[PDB]
Amino acid sequence: VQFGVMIEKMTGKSALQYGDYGCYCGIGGSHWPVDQTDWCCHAHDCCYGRLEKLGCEPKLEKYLFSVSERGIFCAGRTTCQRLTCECDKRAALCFRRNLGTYNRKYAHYPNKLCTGPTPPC
Ligand SMILES: Cc1c(C(=O)C(N)=O)c2c(OCC(=O)O)cccc2n1Cc1ccccc1C(F)(F)F
Ligand SMILES: [Ca+2]
Ligand SMILES: [Cl-]
Ligand SMILES: [Cl-]
Ligand SMILES: [Cl-]
Ligand SMILES: [Cl-]
Ligand SMILES: [Cl-]
Ligand code: NA
Repeated sequence: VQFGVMIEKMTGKSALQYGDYGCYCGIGGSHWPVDQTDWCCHAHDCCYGRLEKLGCEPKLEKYLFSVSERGIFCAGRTTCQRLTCECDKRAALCFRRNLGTYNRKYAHYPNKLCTGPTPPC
């Protein structure tokens, strides 16, 4: 809900249009990212991994945020909530920054088409 809301506010698209994009947007991921938007998702997965290693549960954490002219402001009772917001913010900004190359053909991309090596974090 929260990340999805952040995606919608920052990109003008439905959350669903990122949730299953390329080889990395959506649960898990493998092989080489298809484009810059997909790289945002690779980085976001790495970000969540770092949070998991710190003892957080970023897949489950609920946080608070606002969007003004100054940008995305993150908040939350716990440090783990705020960290999760920071990973999400970076991803949502990355999506916005790459709207110019977003390609509808990579939404709901068949995972069978993901080829090549898996880049490290
Ligand atoms: C873009 C994205 C994700 C990523 O950024 C990613 N790197 O995989 C993502 C996600 O990533 C965490 C993971 O890969 O384990 C899990 C579920 C939905 C996700 N979505 C889509 C999403 C996000 C919030 C609310 C709804 C949706 C959905 F799936 F409906 F589109
Ligand atoms: Ca992923
Ligand atoms: Cl690329
Ligand atoms: Cl990151
Ligand atoms: Cl707001
Ligand atoms: Cl910002
Ligand atoms: Cl397009
Ligand atoms: Na703390």
